[PDB]
Amino acid sequence: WGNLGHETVAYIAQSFVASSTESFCQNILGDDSTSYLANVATWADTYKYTDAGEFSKPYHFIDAQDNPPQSCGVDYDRDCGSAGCSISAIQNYTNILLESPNGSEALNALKFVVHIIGDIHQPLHDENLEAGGNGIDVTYDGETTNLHHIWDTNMPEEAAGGYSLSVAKTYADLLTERIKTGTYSSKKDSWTDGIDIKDPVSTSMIWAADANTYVCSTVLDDGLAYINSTDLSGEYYDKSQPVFEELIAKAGYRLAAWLDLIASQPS
Ligand SMILES: Nc1ncnc2c1ncn2[C@H]1C[C@H](O)[C@@H](COP(O)(O)=S)O1
Ligand SMILES: *[C@@H]1O[C@H](CO)[C@@H](O)[C@H](O)[C@H]1NC(C)=O
Ligand SMILES: *[C@@H]1O[C@H](CO)[C@@H](O)[C@H](O)[C@H]1NC(C)=O
Ligand SMILES: [Zn+2]
Ligand SMILES: [Zn+2]
Ligand SMILES: [Zn+2]
Repeated sequence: WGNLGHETVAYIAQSFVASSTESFCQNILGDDSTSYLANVATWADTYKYTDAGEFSKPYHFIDAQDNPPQSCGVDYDRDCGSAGCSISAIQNYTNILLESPNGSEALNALKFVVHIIGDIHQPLHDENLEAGGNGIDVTYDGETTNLHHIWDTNMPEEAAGGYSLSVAKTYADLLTERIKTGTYSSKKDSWTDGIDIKDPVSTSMIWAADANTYVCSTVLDDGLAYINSTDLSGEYYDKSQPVFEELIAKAGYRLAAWLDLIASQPS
């Protein structure tokens, strides 16, 4: 996601974590504000364009070597790659927080976890094709951009009605209410199925596999001829909106569950 998506995911997680988890995170971050997770949710997307953080560029993705929209699937060993991926990063940074939450690596580990659980839910962060669709130029609202960019940024900002932190917060609140009482309120009971703090790879692969299915069902189900030739801010946006909204909701809810587990400090 772009910044709005990440911040929204983070605010959703803040609505579901336990008070002790809240303290656990605020103390690591040095941030006692009511935006403590949202404030650090975009940090990894800066870090990756620094000399020191450049190594972490691949940690945003797992490049599923599938064939959408006919066939989707993601596999850890096939797809992660030798430079690491979202899944291997979740394992590493989770384990740092399990082993040494008060150590000097914990701050960045937590910033990564908040960010990367977000990214695992963006279907095109879970797809190899044309660099996650970055290579697929498209028209959106009369302007040239690319398919990746509209999923990260244009469509979520359009749905949220902007891009400020306060807009992310409002959006998060809308989605959080959908989880508590609204359209996701039955489904969500099964959103943490399979979660296992002792098996971060399996846990995050469930999430990524779930998200990757939408590459076939929604992102590319119209086919590339349609995608390459049609302004995607019309019916394509309309079809995409319920999907990215549910995925952002899943990401926030799962992020909260995972933070609760981390803060519980299992031996
Ligand atoms: N799934 C992906 N696999 C590989 N590279 C990707 C993927 N998604 C996007 N990219 C590339 C496109 C850009 O060069 C770069 C940064 O894209 P972002 O910052 O919009 S996430 O990563
Ligand atoms: C995190 O990853 C690094 C680099 O691969 C590795 O050396 C280290 O053992 C890992 N740390 C944890 C806590 O798993
Ligand atoms: C759509 O455009 C991409 C390049 O962005 C190209 O790889 C693909 O073949 C095109 N497909 C069609 C059907 O036009
Ligand atoms: Zn992102
Ligand atoms: Zn992206
Ligand atoms: Zn990212």
